[PDB]
Amino acid sequence: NCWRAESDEARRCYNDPKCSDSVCK
Repeated sequence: NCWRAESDEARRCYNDPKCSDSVCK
């Protein structure tokens, strides 16, 4: 469900519709 809290892409993708997921903080 939640992505990894160690991916720099999780921050960049956070501002994209193709990545509206929720990375586990």
